[PDB]
Amino acid sequence: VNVPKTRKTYCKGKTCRKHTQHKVTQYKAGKASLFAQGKRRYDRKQSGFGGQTKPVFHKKAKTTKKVVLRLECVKCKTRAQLTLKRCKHFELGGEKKQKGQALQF
Amino acid sequence: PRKVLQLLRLTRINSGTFVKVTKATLELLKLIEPYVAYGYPSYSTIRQLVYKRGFGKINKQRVPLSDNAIIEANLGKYGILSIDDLIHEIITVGPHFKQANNFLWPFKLSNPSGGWGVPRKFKHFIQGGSFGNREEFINKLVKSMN
Amino acid sequence: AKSKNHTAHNQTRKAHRNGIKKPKTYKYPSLKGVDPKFRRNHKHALHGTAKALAAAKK
Amino acid sequence: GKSHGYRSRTRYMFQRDFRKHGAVHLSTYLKVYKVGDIVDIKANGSIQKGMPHKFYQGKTGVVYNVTKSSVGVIINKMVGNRYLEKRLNLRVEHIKHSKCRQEFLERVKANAAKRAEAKAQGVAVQLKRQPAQPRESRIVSTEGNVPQTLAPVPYETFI
Amino acid sequence: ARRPARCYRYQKNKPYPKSRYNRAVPDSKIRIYDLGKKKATVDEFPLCVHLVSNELEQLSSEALEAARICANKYMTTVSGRDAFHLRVRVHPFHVLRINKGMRGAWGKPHGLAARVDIGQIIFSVRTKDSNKDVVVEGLRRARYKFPGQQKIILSKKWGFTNLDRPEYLKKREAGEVKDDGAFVKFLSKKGSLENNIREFPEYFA
Amino acid sequence: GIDHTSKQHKRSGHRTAPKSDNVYLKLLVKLYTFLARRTDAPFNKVVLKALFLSKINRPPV
RNA sequence: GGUUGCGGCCAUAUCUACCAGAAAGCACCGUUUCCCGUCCGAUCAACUGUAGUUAAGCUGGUAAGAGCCUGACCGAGUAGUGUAGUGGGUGACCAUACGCGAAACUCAGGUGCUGCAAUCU
RNA sequence: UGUCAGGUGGGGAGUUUGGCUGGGGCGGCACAUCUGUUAAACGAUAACGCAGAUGUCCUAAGGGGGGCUCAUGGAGAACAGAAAUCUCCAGUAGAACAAAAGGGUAAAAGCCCCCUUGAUUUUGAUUUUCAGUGUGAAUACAAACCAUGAAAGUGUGGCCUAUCGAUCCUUUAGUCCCUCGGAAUUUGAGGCUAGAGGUGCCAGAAAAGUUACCACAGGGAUAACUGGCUUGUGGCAGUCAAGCGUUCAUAGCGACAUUGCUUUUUGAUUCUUCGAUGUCGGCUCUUCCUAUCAUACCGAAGCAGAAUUCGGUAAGCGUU
RNA sequence: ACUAAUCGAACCAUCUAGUAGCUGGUUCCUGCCGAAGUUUCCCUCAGGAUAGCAGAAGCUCGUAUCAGUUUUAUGAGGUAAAGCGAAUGAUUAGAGGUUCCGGGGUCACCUUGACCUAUUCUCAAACUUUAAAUAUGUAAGAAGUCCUUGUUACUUAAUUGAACGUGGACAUUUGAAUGAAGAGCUUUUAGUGGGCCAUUUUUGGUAAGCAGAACUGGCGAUGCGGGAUGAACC
Ligand SMILES: [Mg+2]
Ligand SMILES: [Mg+2]
Ligand SMILES: [Mg+2]
Ligand SMILES: [Mg+2]
Ligand SMILES: [Mg+2]
Ligand SMILES: [Mg+2]
Ligand SMILES: [Mg+2]
Ligand SMILES: [Mg+2]
Ligand SMILES: [Mg+2]
Ligand SMILES: [Mg+2]
Ligand SMILES: [Mg+2]
Ligand SMILES: [Mg+2]
Ligand SMILES: [Mg+2]
Ligand SMILES: [Mg+2]
Ligand SMILES: [Mg+2]
Ligand SMILES: [Mg+2]
Ligand SMILES: [Mg+2]
Ligand SMILES: [Mg+2]
Ligand SMILES: [Mg+2]
Ligand SMILES: [Mg+2]
Ligand SMILES: [Mg+2]
Ligand SMILES: [Mg+2]
Ligand SMILES: [Mg+2]
Ligand SMILES: [Mg+2]
Ligand SMILES: [Mg+2]
Ligand SMILES: [Mg+2]
Ligand SMILES: [Mg+2]
Ligand SMILES: [Mg+2]
Ligand SMILES: [Mg+2]
Ligand SMILES: [Mg+2]
Ligand SMILES: [Mg+2]
Ligand SMILES: [Mg+2]
Ligand SMILES: [Zn+2]
Repeated sequence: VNVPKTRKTYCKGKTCRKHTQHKVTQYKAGKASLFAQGKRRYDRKQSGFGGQTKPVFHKKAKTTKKVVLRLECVKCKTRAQLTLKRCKHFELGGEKKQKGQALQF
Repeated sequence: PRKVLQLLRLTRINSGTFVKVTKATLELLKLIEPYVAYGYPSYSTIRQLVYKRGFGKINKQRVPLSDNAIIEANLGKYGILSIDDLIHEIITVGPHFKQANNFLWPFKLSNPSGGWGVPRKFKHFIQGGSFGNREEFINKLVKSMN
Repeated sequence: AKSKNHTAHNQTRKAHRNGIKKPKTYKYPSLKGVDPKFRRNHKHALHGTAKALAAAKK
Repeated sequence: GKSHGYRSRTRYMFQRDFRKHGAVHLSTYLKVYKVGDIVDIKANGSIQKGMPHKFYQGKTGVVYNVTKSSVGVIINKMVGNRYLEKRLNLRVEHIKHSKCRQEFLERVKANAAKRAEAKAQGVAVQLKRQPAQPRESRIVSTEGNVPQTLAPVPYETFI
Repeated sequence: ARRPARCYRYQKNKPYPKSRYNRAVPDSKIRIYDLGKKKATVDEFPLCVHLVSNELEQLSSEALEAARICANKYMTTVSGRDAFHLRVRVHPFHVLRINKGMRGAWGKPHGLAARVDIGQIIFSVRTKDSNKDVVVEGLRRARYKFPGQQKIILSKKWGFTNLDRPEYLKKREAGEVKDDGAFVKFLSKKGSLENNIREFPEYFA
Repeated sequence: GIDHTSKQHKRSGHRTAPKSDNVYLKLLVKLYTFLARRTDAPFNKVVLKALFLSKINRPPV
């Protein structure tokens, strides 16, 4: 799917509270960042004898993930999250469709 | 049909009741036809029914009439003071037929003294059985069950 | 070991032994799902008429 | 396997009538609905928004809410051993006034007229409706109407 | 070889025609439905004899084909081929299934059968009055190839028309009747008069 | 056989007496039984029924 | 009553063929400077009601017209169907009793009605 | 040598090695869903019923407006034809609308052009599934901010009916708010609100085999045996008579069809038996049936005789 | 294989009364009431939770908001039937006209294929212009009807409406029939969650004392008279 890298949408930044121009980028998760309490709990429970103490997922079925867009307002630098449906291919602002093109070549 | 039989207060075999003939009651009769034998009662049939098996419904109790004051205490508001006043309201369907007929407990008849006159009851009276409208022959049937 | 899959047998006899009930209507039904703009004004309309009788009947 | 979608088994339910396709006429849009009106539900296949579920096709309810282009209707639905109140948001294309309410609203009007006429004189003017009565006795004459009819006909092949 | 016809005698299933949900049905063994003097005019053959079923059942296309040959061969051998027009009426449109555990038992197409009712005409023969016994015997010999009771019915209609013999004569006396290919066209009291003069010029006499 | 329209042999579902074995409450029920029967005042019939009630059915006033 | 504008129901209004139409209105028509749109003042826009024409549109009529609409003791109380029987029949199925009840078919009639405003020998 | 760290390690230990199912296994998914039909004209409704589809795709294929009208056919214009561009007439949709099927749509919901991001924010309410729980999907609003259009109006993704996902954990956005419990500051961490990372066995365990060495609790809820139902198939009969039989349908046969019988075949079912009815064959011995091989007496023949063939009464008596 | 009659991991004691959704058993009488084998979810299919069916405790009241029923009025449906000289898709047969790749045959053709026009035979679970029966929604009033005027920040060009009201009028024929066995309401908990049979409708199968659905009535849970005999039939 094709999504523009810019969008005019509602910014609830407490200074706009209206439709403003936004920049559009795709959300990536971020580093796991150990010293999270679950990771601290996981490391202690794994230590010593007993083996693998927690389940490990294998039965995966989806071949896609839902796309998350980060919508950063261009004047107050406030972000917003929007989730699209599952798609196998996602590009950002790439080569909009043309209808009057001649098939030539 | 079982619900309609309950609405006509015929909850056991050989029970009887009077029904005012309107359109709203004719499909009720048309809907319990395989289970009931009915027809048009004569004055002699009604008089012998009310005299011998006539019981009043007084405070949810089945009370034998046996006295005019019993009927007057309950139906005197509508003008019915006697057992023949009650009979008159039935044979000539009066303004207070609904109250007079409902005051009468459903008639508890016996089996016919000479039998049903048929080999098998559960065909129509036209088809040689017993159920259905047997219009003027109901007097012969009821008088042997009373 | 196969068994029965589905049947609505006896389900109407069961539903009728306790006599299927109508939803017991009331005067003054709940204003749930009524339009908020009407409901917001009806609050001010009922307040004013309550004051009108209060000012007169006292 | 099995399919139980929202509009399943509605192939003929939501069809338009023959030679009656196209745009909805303006009468449905000029009808005024108020809270308490009794309305019949019949979905229009041409209008896919505000469209009732296939259960409420042919059901009659009371208007509880009036909105911009839609109507809230109260329907009692039997679930298990009791009835449940249901609330639909339906565009006016899918509903119409049930004509049963209008004759009753004329009978109450005609009842008051008869009672007001009977107020001065002639009491007990039979306000209640009555069922069809058994026919009264009458005389039928044979002047120009002498009975003449044949018996049952014999069996012919006809082919 | 083939299953006996007693397995498919009765109309136990819904009508199951060849459609876009089978696409693998075999061919009916009866392909010719009009026999003898099928090009004859309505005036040639006034007498109509009907073989009429008296049962609600299914006649297979094989039984239809066998009886059609049995009736046609006798009528040609005894009275010549051009003395009769035999129109067999029922068409085998219903598809018979065969299953060949009970898991996945939905059957493959096995054959064709014609679903017939009580009083439905199976065979129609229009002839002259002189060979009434010939075609009656031809249909009587065709009964043995069918299951269930069939009756030989002498039609009171002029040939294959829907009109009684006196009714057809009364209309044919006037210009209300014109001969056509194998059937006839009748005069209507409706339509344009310009069409009603170019067709039936012999009328208006 | 009788086509029964309602459950047979059904108890009324109302207390005809207090479950309490207090002898003095039984004397109060005995007094107000007589009053409910020998007077037509609906007050006596209400009080007699209230004397039958359980503890949760008579909250403190 | 014709006509125009805005309509309601949406063929009794549609379709085909051929005829009529005073007055008014509608229309075709005449023009391209401006606003406007085109490859093309054909459409669309503007301008003058002037140079003209009822030819078309439109309206109405004509047709053993097609279609549509209405009704029918027309088919037919037929097909079907609810209820009943220790009814018939090997069966397939069928008949009867108490009720409800079609479609096709065949005939007969008809071919828009009407609301608001304006206008017309 | 001691401790920690990486590798190796069925030598050894512990555990696992779905479900539905005309027994189980294999196959499949009828396991979460959608369209039509079965489905018996409210709704609901089963089978490993029938015909198919879903885990996608789309910055337009979403939203608004304007202009236009499609499939096909006919008639015409240099190469150019059944046909490449232009023109007219007819055309109720026979086209098109992402993807299955159904429904819907003609100054549109289709085609082309112009503008655009309402595929946005904050909540409650409602419909379907339904326990009236969740999820998914959808409906009408309200309070904002916008898009479009002259305007009314429309728009809270796809014309409608499918296209999907808890707790724990991680992660992001928002508030820049709350806490780190002796008091502060700054890092760090933990909270609140709203999303994502995924469980397709789709209300969501982390999981390979084999046992012919086997065990236990049970199950006739369930197979392998006898018996019971049925008779497709197996076997044995019949009706018709196109033909064969040199000629002559029926001495003997007999096509195309069609009506049966039997339970010595094999299928199909799973009613009985799993606290067990001894599961093949043969030997031995008795009895029963007839659909008769022989024998007794007959009828028919394309019976000259002989020998044969067909048929009747007939199971008395034999059948190595 | 053998390892004290014990061997695919001996014997003895203890943990240990190990767990068991599985089998068996579960002890006095009488009285009253009295089921389910079905919904949804579950590593669920010999189990459980949930809703339903049932008992008990009652509570608030006292003939009603009512009803496995009809009538009247007004809706809805697309099955039985019907239809194919009506659409879609099949389908038999000739007629008439016609013109192009179609017929050797003018160099315009008795002995032609498509196509068009008017007819004709027969059909559809996944066809349809029509269209029942049975079944099904709603209404038949005091929470009603009518008149007058009060509130509002909603709404209107505007008290114009909307909703809720003040005050006034109407009564036992108060707005169909029949019935009502008291009516409404709550808490709590048992068992059950293997079903099977009959009529009618109906799927797969040649069929089945087969397998699977719909409505109802039954058996289970039930004796009695009858069908000699038999769970279901009368
Ligand atoms: Mg370690
Ligand atoms: Mg005697
Ligand atoms: Mg007897
Ligand atoms: Mg079960
Ligand atoms: Mg569906
Ligand atoms: Mg939408
Ligand atoms: Mg079948
Ligand atoms: Mg079928
Ligand atoms: Mg011009
Ligand atoms: Mg191991
Ligand atoms: Mg349905
Ligand atoms: Mg679109
Ligand atoms: Mg501290
Ligand atoms: Mg699972
Ligand atoms: Mg699950
Ligand atoms: Mg677990
Ligand atoms: Mg079984
Ligand atoms: Mg033994
Ligand atoms: Mg023999
Ligand atoms: Mg050991
Ligand atoms: Mg123990
Ligand atoms: Mg133990
Ligand atoms: Mg009892
Ligand atoms: Mg209970
Ligand atoms: Mg249907
Ligand atoms: Mg049909
Ligand atoms: Mg059909
Ligand atoms: Mg169990
Ligand atoms: Mg039991
Ligand atoms: Mg017997
Ligand atoms: Mg017995
Ligand atoms: Mg009976
Ligand atoms: Zn901002």
